[PDB]
Amino acid sequence: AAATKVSRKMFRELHGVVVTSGLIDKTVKVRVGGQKFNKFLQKHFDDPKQYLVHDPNNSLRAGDVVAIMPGFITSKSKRHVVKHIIAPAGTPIEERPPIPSLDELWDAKDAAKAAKKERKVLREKMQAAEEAIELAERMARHAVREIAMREKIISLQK
Amino acid sequence: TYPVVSFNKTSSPELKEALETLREKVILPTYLPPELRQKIFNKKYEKELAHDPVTIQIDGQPQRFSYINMLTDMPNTPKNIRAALLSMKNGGDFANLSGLLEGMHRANRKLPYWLSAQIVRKACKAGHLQLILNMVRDVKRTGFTLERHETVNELLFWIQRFAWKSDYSEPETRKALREVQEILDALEGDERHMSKDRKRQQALTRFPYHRDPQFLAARLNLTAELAARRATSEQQLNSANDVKNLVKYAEQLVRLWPADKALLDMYTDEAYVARVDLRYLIKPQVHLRYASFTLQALKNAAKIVGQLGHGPLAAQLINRAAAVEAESQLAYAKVDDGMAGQKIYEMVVGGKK
Amino acid sequence: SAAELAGLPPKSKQESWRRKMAEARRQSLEAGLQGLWQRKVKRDQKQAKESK
Amino acid sequence: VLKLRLARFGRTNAPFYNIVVAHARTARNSKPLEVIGTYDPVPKKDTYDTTGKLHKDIKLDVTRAKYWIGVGAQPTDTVWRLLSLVGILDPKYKKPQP
Amino acid sequence: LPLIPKPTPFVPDVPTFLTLIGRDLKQHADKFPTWEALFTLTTDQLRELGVEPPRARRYLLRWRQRFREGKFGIGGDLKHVENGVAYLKIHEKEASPTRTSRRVVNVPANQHVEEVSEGERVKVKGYKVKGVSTIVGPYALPVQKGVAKLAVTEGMWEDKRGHKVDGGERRRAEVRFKRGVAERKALREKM
RNA sequence: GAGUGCGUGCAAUAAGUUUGCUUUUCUGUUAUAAGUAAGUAGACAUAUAGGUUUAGAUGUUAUAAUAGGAUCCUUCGUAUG
RNA sequence: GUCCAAAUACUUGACACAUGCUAAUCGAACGUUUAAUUUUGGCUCUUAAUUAAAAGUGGUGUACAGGUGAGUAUAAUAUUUUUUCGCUUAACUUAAAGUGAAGGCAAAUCCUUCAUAUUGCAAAAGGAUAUCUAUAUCCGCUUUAAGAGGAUGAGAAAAGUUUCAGAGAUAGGUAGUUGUUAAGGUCAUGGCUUAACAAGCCAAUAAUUCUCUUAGUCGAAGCUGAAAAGGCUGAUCGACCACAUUGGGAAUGAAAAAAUCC
Ligand SMILES: [K+]
Ligand SMILES: [Mg+2]
Ligand SMILES: [Mg+2]
Ligand SMILES: [Mg+2]
Ligand SMILES: [Mg+2]
Ligand SMILES: [Mg+2]
Ligand SMILES: [Mg+2]
Ligand SMILES: [Mg+2]
Ligand SMILES: [Mg+2]
Ligand SMILES: [Mg+2]
Ligand SMILES: [Mg+2]
Ligand SMILES: [Mg+2]
Ligand SMILES: [Mg+2]
Ligand SMILES: [Mg+2]
Repeated sequence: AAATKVSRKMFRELHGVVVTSGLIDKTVKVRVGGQKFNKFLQKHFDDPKQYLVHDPNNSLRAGDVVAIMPGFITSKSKRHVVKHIIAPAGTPIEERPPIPSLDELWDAKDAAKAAKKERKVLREKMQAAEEAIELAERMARHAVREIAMREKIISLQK
Repeated sequence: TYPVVSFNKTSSPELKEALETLREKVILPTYLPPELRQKIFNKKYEKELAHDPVTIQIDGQPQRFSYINMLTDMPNTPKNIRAALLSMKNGGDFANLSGLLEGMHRANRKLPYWLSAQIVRKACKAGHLQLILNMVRDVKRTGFTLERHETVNELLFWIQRFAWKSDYSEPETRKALREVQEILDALEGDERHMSKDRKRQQALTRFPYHRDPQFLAARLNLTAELAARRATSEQQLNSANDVKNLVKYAEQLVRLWPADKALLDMYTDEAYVARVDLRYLIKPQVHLRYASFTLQALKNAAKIVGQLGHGPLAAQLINRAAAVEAESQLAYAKVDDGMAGQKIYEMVVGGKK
Repeated sequence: SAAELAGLPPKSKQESWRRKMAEARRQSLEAGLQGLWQRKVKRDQKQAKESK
Repeated sequence: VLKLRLARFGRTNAPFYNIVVAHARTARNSKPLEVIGTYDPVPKKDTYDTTGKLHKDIKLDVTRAKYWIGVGAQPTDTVWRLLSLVGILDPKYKKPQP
Repeated sequence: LPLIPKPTPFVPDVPTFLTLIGRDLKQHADKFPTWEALFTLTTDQLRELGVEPPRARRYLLRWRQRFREGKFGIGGDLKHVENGVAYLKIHEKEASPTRTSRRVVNVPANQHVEEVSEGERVKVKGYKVKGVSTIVGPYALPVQKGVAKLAVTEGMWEDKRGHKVDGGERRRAEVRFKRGVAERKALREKM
């Protein structure tokens, strides 16, 4: 009810080639294919694009064919995630750390986000109790004077 | 709009001392704008004011305003008014109350609720009734509202006494009856005399001031003193006309005034408890003061109304008089010898003189 | 209005006018929404029918 | 403030109006949000009719005008008079009977 | 079709009507030979007589249609009028043993309020009692304590047309400045 | 040689303006102090009277802390050279 | 060169302008003054009012309408399609609750502040008209919950779209800039923000930056061709942008969207 769950929606799968790796942690540059239509010449032109794909366990080396998927937002300039390795490069797939399934990556977000809300509801309550105590403490010093001053008058009417 | 308050007539030197103190520290500063008025009462601007004190174009001559310690330099307004009030034994002296109460009204000084009744007593016993009615008429400036129930009972008392002093002469009685109606019309119509305190006193008495039997009885007194003289065509028309008002008012007072109920029982029993409203009546010295004219009115009123052939009213009015006279006689046996109440009642009802 | 759901008469001349105008806007919105809803349904059916 | 008003069109001495739903503080003939209908003030006469009667042609989308009236649209004095005849609103003015 | 309303005591004739509505319409008081000609003539007929500009003709037709509907101006519901002068008086009552209801009624100048019957005293609309013996209301000059009169004045019922102080909101600073310049020059010349 | 509604650097600069080891001041609570001014609460007494007296619970005044908004200086800054 | 109707009419010097006019309105917000009228008081002066005019304080509107094309060279936090959304104290519809107490100016529905409004922070304004032998209405004000509208948040995700004036030179640009871990923030996403590490990200054929010249942009809007993602224009019509002598600026307000203001 109070926890927001990720979309967990599947998108298209693209086949590309890892152009760079080992430069930044958990990130690789993959080159995918495309085709842009020119309306003036009535001709299709190859429009390849290079994105920053999210590599969770750093299991990709520059030169291997991989399958990526969009819609997995991880950073400002990253919106793709690795699905699996088509053809490895250098070493077999069995000699690299496994690629987590999208379920494992999505569950990490839900768990990580859910725990974040747990801290807010806790810090919020502490801030309210830490403030209500200081507010009720003023009533003590304010009510003791009134009761001490209001009882002085009542006692003088008996 | 109005001219600045000023005092230029003082017989005794003590009187001037009390007025000049308030005028230069409680009334004159009010004529300054809200900006400058906050500088006089500031310690941060004390050094500056000493060099270039504030000035105002009053009557051409530039006034002056230096630093004034709000806690020490400021005078006691109640005491100063009392001192100034007691030091008033001349016509020109009492003429300063119009300016004094005006400045106090500008300074938003909440004066004692009983102050209005005190000014009316001392000022009227010296022959300055007009100076009072002038303030009551000029309430938009002097702030002399008829808030207290006593102030209305104290003022109407003197109005009747001034006429009674000269054996109810027609020239003055005609003028005295105008002043009474001038008040009853002001309490109802004029809204300056309506305040929170008056709303509480009216709720306890269940009668508005303009319909209170204690006050209406004053209008019935002077009226009964007009038909008694005559009852020359121009003058004969007024006499015959006054006979209609008598039966009109006499028939209105009997309706409001319950049956066999004296002065201390007219209002609810919860009004005589609080001292801030309707408690002076308890003291016999004050009861006989306001129970003399109201009593003599019913007697003289029941008489005339009886000659015209009004049986019911004759028995009705005599019922109240008998109830007030009995209660009045009781208070006459407890008042201390020498008090004002014992003297007034002894001279009005007793007729010793 | 609470004064209308209790079956009370209008307070003054203006109260009656507001009661009538409010109803005119109440009935107009019902006939407008339902009327415009049938247009869409009748329009979507035609497209799907012809597109099929 | 949504208003149902008439946008005047036509030529000189030939007025033709356009019932529209536009914002109050906008040009009279600016492109509105919608066009509910049209209005011709000059009354016409049936072609093969010699009785002498006259009528006025008015195209109006009642279903669309009702919704806008139900959400707070304020029709002008003239459009209000037309909607009264249709029966959507009550007459704002009436001929004194006395 | 063109119904004509009966003349009321406050507006007996045409010269009185055209005077109340002001706007300098009392010029054409002679064009209308009778009271029945005012409410009968049409727009085109009033244009031939000389009722102009169009603002005056359209304004007169408005107060004309406003008179048929009994939508009189101020002091139109009066009944006891004498030579264009009415008299208001206060009628006191007893709504309760502690209250008093005062109503500004219209009765003859000589007769007294209480002497008049219930049906003869008429409460004029737009006039109330502020206090106990004061009559408040437009064009109510005081005659005595609790008595006021209504004199038929020009523009009594007119709808005042707006005016510009010194050229309105746009051309205001320009007007004042020039006027000031002329005054200073004259004072310098005088000295 | 003459001119220049252009770009730009430096100096200068009105309105306006970042910042605060700038200078004044107002407001807000918080904690105190006073009760001589204003008040607001009582306690006694007097009588053509309405006086004496204590009190801070709202509130007024003062100090301190603290938050915020206005002013002065500062920085930037048209014209101008 | 006879007549009538409709529609167009400074395309150039955004050159300078005599005169009259284009934004005012509410007295049922408010008192101030001057006139008579009627009341006081004291013997013309001096109170308290009523009435009518004449200048003002306030509220709303001048943020709409209308005019012009000087400047302006564009890919942008621009734009459609589907999924998911967020904000909105003025005005417009529907309803509920509350509309009390002081001070400042001559007075106020103007300023300042208080009490009350789930728990705690947080509001308001009064004016006017009837009835009877005080009560009940009317027009407003404050708050809250919705509809509508909106010029709204950088909304976001996926897949697309955008003929970017002409000529010349320029190979680096980017520093929260790119990513990781942790935390905060957000309906949500995003260095959006912060701390500590890593040296990355974009581009190489001009990304980026610069000078010159020219121009308001667009539409079957006008003209034209048989036709082309046709060509040209960018008057009248509609949408958008900019400006109001030139240059430099801020505040008010729900929102600058002014022929305002400095
Ligand atoms: K031009
Ligand atoms: Mg190919
Ligand atoms: Mg420099
Ligand atoms: Mg400098
Ligand atoms: Mg003291
Ligand atoms: Mg320095
Ligand atoms: Mg320069
Ligand atoms: Mg505009
Ligand atoms: Mg154009
Ligand atoms: Mg109130
Ligand atoms: Mg798709
Ligand atoms: Mg950034
Ligand atoms: Mg140009
Ligand atoms: Mg241009």
